[PDB]
Amino acid sequence: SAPVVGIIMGSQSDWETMRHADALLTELEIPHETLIVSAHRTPDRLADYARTAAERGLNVIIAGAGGAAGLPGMCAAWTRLPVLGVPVESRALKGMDSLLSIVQMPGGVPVGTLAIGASGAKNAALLAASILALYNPALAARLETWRALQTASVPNSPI
Amino acid sequence: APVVGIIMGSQSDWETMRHADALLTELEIPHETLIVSAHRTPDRLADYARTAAERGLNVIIAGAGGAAGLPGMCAAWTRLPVLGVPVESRALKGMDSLLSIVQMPGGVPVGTLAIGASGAKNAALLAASILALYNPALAARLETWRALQTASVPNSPITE
Amino acid sequence: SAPVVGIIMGSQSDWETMRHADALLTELEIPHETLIVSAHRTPDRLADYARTAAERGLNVIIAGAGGAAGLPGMCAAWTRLPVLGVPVESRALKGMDSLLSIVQMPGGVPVGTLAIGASGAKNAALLAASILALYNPALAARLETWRALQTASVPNSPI
Amino acid sequence: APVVGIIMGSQSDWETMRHADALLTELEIPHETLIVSAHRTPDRLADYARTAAERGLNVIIAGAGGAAGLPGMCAAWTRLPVLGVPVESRALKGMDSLLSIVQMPGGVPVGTLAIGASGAKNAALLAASILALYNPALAARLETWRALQTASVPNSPITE
Amino acid sequence: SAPVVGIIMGSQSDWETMRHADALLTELEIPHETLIVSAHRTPDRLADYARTAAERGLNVIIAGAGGAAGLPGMCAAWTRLPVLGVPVESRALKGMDSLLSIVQMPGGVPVGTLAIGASGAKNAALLAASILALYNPALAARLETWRALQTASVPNSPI
Amino acid sequence: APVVGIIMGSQSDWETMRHADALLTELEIPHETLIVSAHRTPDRLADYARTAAERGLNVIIAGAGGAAGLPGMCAAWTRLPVLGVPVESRALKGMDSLLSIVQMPGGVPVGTLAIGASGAKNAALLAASILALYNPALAARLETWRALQTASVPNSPITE
Amino acid sequence: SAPVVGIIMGSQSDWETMRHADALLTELEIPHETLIVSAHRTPDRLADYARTAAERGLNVIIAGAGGAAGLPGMCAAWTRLPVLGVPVESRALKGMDSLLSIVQMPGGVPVGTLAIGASGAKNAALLAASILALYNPALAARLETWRALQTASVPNSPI
Amino acid sequence: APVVGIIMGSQSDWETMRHADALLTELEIPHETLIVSAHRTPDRLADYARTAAERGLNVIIAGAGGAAGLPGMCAAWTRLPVLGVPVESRALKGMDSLLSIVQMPGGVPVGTLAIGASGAKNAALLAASILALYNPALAARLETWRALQTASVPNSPITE
Repeated sequence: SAPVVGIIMGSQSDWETMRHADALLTELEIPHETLIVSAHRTPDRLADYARTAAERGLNVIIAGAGGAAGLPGMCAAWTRLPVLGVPVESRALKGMDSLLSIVQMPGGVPVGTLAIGASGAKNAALLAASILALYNPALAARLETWRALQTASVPNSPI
Repeated sequence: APVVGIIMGSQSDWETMRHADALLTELEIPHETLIVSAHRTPDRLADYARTAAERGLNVIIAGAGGAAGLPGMCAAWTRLPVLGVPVESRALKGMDSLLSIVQMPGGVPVGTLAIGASGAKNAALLAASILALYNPALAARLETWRALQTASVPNSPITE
Repeated sequence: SAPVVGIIMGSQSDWETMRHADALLTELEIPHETLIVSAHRTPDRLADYARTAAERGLNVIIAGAGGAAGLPGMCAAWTRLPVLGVPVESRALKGMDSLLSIVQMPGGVPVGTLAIGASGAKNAALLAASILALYNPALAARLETWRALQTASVPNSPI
Repeated sequence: APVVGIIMGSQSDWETMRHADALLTELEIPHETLIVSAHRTPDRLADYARTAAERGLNVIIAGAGGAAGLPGMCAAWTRLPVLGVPVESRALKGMDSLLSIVQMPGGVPVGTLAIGASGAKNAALLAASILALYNPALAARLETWRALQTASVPNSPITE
Repeated sequence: SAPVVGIIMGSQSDWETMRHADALLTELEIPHETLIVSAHRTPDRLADYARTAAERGLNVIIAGAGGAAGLPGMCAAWTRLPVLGVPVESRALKGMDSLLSIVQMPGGVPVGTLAIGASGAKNAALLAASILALYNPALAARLETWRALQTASVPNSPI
Repeated sequence: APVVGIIMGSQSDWETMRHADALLTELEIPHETLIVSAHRTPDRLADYARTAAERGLNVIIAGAGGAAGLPGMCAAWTRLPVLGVPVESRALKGMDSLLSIVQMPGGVPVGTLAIGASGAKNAALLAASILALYNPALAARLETWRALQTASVPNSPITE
Repeated sequence: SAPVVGIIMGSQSDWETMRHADALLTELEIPHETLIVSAHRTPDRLADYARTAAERGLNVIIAGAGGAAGLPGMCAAWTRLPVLGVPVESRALKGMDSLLSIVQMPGGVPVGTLAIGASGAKNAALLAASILALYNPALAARLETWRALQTASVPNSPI
Repeated sequence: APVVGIIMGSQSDWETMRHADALLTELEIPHETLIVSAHRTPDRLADYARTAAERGLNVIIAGAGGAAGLPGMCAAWTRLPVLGVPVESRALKGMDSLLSIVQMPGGVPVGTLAIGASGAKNAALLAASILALYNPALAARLETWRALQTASVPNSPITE
């Protein structure tokens, strides 16, 4: 019932991308919360969210943002929990700025980065699932089924 | 018994991956370090990745330069979380390494870290934070490590 | 009758691009098979496909994929046959990620890479044709005709 | 009392940021130079940026390499103008630094300068031009400095 | 009444982007002028504009241009006033050329550069506002209110 | 009699192309190595490419740096498969070389390999795999070479 | 009457871009020819065109192509005349491949390169005009008028 | 009397621009070489570019690194053809130089050459080919130079 994964994003504009992470966690029945937390516009909200995440029972945080995406990095700065970052595609630079702003974290504060866009949001949720599966047998079985179905469902020839 | 597996495409990757090895040892996390080439020893990778979970591994840290493809293929065969470290390449300075690792299609994740030594160290720290979720002793050591890092940052530069 | 060229792609989404390779081989009457084989979602299917390709009579493999396109490289890892790679255009990075993930193969396992997109798929088929033409006189003549017609058909002035 | 604050993520950034320090001193602009890590000392940054205005600072010059994120987060907490200096990185030569600093979302500005030493010097000059708007003495010194720069450019290269 | 901020752009095509800077200054009630001044097509107009800016009472200049955007740099070359540059998104290179042509100013002549596009235009105006606020108490209070409202208005969850 | 032609724009390309030469010799594949400049000796290239097939060549390996354009123009004149090797350039590290070679328009193919030495070696290996399709003896030597490469990969890095 | 400028392009697809060079030369009343000459598909046609250009009275050649654009460089390889290159925007890489393939000519064989796209085609024609103006007084006056009108026509404020 | 003007932003550009100077002298083309900074000496540039035609110059070769903007602004003030040479920059290896020079808006052309020494040499050769259009003696010298370049290309690399 209590969320074990927190999905946060810099703004409503990131939802089109982050909704894919939400859908995947729901699919695997992983309790989670989905919120908007801006490192740049609501820094104190982020500070509070990140430093109290562990105490609240969260195990993994999935953070998405575009452009000079400082959200994932700053979230990781305040929590000891694993932080996964999703580079949201930006209008001009197609997420290259988002990607470098998230993945190039200096040594000492990590952010596990996924692909730019929807695929990355989906994979952040799957990566979070694989993490939780390490100590949740039931979920591990559901993840195995998910991966197995993915593999078995790939067509043999194009239509 | 190892709970983290550090794999790389060749000896040339060790200069970078040794930083992940050192950090895990520092946090007292048992691990194994191997060379597994996705392109030169594809069957070795298949076997390694396929059996990782049953062998007791919880996290795999894979390093690759250029288009080596090691992290992605490891993730294709294991249900375990796979972290990728882009090893700096001669011509493209790791940009090819980075894109070839992070741009995984939806369905097969690879948590990617920064290009080079920083990425290797952070891959180990990320692995540590994952393991700490269910290992109180490690969680305490990680907390101490993170707190020390914060307390050790100087307040002013040596402007001499 | 038996296929001598195998066209494989990571997913149905790659078909819009790889269909150009299919059309060209058919045009030159080169027997081939067209399949979906995902290195990431169906690794064992790829292992089987690539290691048995030569035994099955295939002479050249054309592999297309986008993003962190590991398909061409892994196919080349399991077969001694020439592997040609087609970088499929990706949404965000326009195939630059596809290109680097295919062309930057470390020494020891080659992948002959073509241009990003439809042009690359067409050229992979033409390159495969030029390879087969080295030991198939009839096909060599048809390829000569194809190249000759291409050259002769270029307009002298724009419309 | 300092009117400009120069902050950077680590001692490694000093090689670049010292150029901003030198220029401010040259123009007789009182300032402070500190190391504040957005990722390693987030609360130190929060406090620094939040209290900058009340402490008398008018402009903040922040340097960062890679994805350090220092300039952006400083700007998030202060109403003061924040100038960012992309510090050259090993692999991507400051391109990651540049994009991570300049591409701020609408609503939270960071005036960004060139990658490296030139950017640090220009950040100080930009800060100087801002302060000169309400400091006649400084305005005169800046005018003299700009005029001297122009008058000092050689007319021909030493072609020997 | 007299303008204290000058917004200049290379051409009418830049207006779609620079209008965001105009709107923000008006919102904060900052007197300003908005003009088209091309460094490449009207060099003498730029020379006159920039060298006389200070005398006319301007305190900050916001310059926007795309491609080989020389406007911001040349404006800064002629004035002692702070010059802020806005990289306008270009058709082919998505503003990467605009960005490098503005931000990479050699030491000695600065241009405070903002993000590519509309966000950059808005932020140039906000940065100009933060500069003027240093010596204008009333404006400083309005800027505080603007920043406070921005922070308070961020939703807590996506729709 | 040569069955593979290795051509390059200048002596400066040899440092890279020599790797293709060495690999072909290792696999006992007769070949010729020449300097042919698309831009400085356009007619030499026209003649070389036009007559390659009648001279007995089966595959051409062309190396070029920057915008040299050698691989593409060779392919324009020959019906033979042409493989391109991007030679690393000083400023753009071979990125200009790579794009100028791989982005051929539909209708005129150039099978492109990696930037630098790895690409040169792989161009030779690719040429070898093409020739092996109709040369049993070579096919056996290639099989042995590939198998040896796989068997020679170390299982663990020298972590000393 | 006889053409003094030759505009050549790799294919009909380049016309949308190169037509801007054609329009400008016509505007300035500069006799010219506009043809399709493909370095890759019609190499011999290019060889003949370029080596005989000077003999035919051409003074400047404007060559446009996209992707691995070898047309400008190869044209310059066969003629002593000044060759100006126009990078045509490519689908995937937005002309970055076109640009590098044209501008990065090794020392010894130059190609004066213009901007990617329509602007580049227009400027190639203007650059050709400025070259011809050096020894054609009447044209020099028309070019002066063209440049003067361009400068005088720039609006002072956006609409 | 000079017919070509070679201008650059600073002494640091000379290492690159000297190649244009040498080539013009080789072809016996009278020219002048000056340092003119678009950003540091804007009025010097205005005067230089504005009066170039009346002073007898037929072509201007301008070199710039980063965002110096010299070629574009020179072209803004002169009706003469302006050729631009991107000088290699420290961090971005001339990519910033290249884009800042070649991406001129329609209406104000700058014929751009390759990044670095090759571009400087080619700018001089391009200027030479322009002048040769109305100078028979020079046309003959250029023809001889181009023919010699072609005849001097070696047929095979020194494979020792």
